[PDB]
Amino acid sequence: KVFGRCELAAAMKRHGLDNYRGYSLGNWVCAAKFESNFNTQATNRNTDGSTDYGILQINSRWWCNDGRTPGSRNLCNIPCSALLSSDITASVNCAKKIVSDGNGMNAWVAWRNRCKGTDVQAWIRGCRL
Ligand code: NA
Repeated sequence: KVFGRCELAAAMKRHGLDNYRGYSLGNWVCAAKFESNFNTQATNRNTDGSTDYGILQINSRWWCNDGRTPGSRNLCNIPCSALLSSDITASVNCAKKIVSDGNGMNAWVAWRNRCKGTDVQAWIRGCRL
């Protein structure tokens, strides 16, 4: 599913991301846009053989199991497919673990290079939240 901006903001808010580990909701919307263009079905392979999955491009070397990333972990205890769902639950729950891990949102490269330090409230402007 390809979310609207406002529609994903609202889903993220319902699943408890707003101000999660101190990251306001616009952070999370901005990272979804630049990671996946709001597309729950985005995948992208990496040079290391791992793949990034779903709306927040979560990586198979550490976080989910895809059966084709040797030696990798599965810290979110889930199949990487389960992150491509129209229901964002699994993606949020796993993102909460990632943002906990020490590096905050810097885990997400496109957050760091396209959202950090910018006017991220813009991403929720106009939204009935
Ligand atoms: Na894995």
